Amino acid sequence: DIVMTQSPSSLSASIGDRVTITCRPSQNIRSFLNWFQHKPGKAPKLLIYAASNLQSGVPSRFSGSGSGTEFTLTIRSLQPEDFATYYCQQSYNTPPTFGQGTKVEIKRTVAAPSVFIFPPSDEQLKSGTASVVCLLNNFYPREAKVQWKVDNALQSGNSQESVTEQDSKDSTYSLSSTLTLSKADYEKHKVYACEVTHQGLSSPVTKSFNRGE
Amino acid sequence: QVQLEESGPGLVKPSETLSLTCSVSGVSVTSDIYYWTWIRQPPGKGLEWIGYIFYNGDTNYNPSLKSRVTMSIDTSKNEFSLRLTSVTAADTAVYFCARGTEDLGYCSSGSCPNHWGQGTLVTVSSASTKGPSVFPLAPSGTAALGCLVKDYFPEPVTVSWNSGALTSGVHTFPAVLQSSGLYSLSSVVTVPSSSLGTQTYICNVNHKPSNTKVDKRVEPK
Repeated sequence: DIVMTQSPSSLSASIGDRVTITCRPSQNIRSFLNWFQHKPGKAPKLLIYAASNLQSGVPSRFSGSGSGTEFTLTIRSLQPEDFATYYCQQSYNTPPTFGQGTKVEIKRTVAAPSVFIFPPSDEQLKSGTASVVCLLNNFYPREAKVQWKVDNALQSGNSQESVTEQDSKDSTYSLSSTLTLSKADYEKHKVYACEVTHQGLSSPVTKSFNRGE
Repeated sequence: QVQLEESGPGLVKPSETLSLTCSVSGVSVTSDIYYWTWIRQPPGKGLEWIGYIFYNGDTNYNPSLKSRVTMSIDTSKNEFSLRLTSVTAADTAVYFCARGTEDLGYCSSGSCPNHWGQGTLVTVSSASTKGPSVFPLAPSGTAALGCLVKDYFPEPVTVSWNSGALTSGVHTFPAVLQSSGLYSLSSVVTVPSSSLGTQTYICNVNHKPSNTKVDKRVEPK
């Protein structure tokens, strides 16, 4: 019932940068404010309790300040492993409530993706469907354009993308694009191609195969 | 200093009751200095605190949920549990158990969960479980290969390589929901091209909701 307003919702910063996240409760909570870190698929971890007390085992670059109705989490020197979503949590009145979170991403140098294309397996074709997969490996930044072309005709509406979370050591992303076709449509064409445009590529990179070669 | 192992069904039908258990190791659930908490997070939504329970009997549940939730402690098993009635799609979420240490100088009672479990996803749906079909992403200095894990429900699947021996260079993509209502993902790994002739690569796909385990060899051609 106490509403926690966190800001910003998301930020990007370079390694070594000083990062600042604020939390404002809807009423005064004295010093009863905790800060959490949540890395993807890991247990959320308590970083700071009672506004300014560093939890045991947490690196000293994390620090909390403030009281009353304004609180700040500072990351004094951003490290690659600090990619995570951070939350404030008031412990003043029940029920405990959380801010909606701040997504922290790492800015780093441009890294072009390595590109791979995979044809559908013969085992899948017996099912009546053909999946064609394109892989973009270990790139930065996250933005990339991936176009499917079948006999050089541009595809639309029949593919889905998925992106990994930012890597905790090299801060890169990887991305899959999957083209789904009926077996009948797959056998009507020859050249299957994934064309990749990315800031690290001076011109687009195309990977292709010919069905049945 | 504490380990918290969560268990329970990952699929619950609408209007039925969701039950989860947290197995505690390293301290006793009868120790009066700790309290035990559940928290949840729907996909893409915020965290919602559910409640706390002390062994001495004192409890407090979020007013949003108090009329549907109970918690209990099983001393013989050193466990505690969550019971949530009459579930709907709003109850689809990752559920976290957590321990806190009572300390009124730095926290109101029962309000600072400081050791959390890693969470378990519960999906509320009338659909049955379905195990995945697994297809090779065959390799064409560095080569890429993988496994396509198609048409399963609900999440999650786990993917390992070479029974867990191969970890360097692996990317397992987040699942995507297909228009069919079933999930799909791929797991890839980059390896030396010089290895393709003599190293065997197998992806191991585990889908606990369907008690399904599938091994797929991934080779050239």
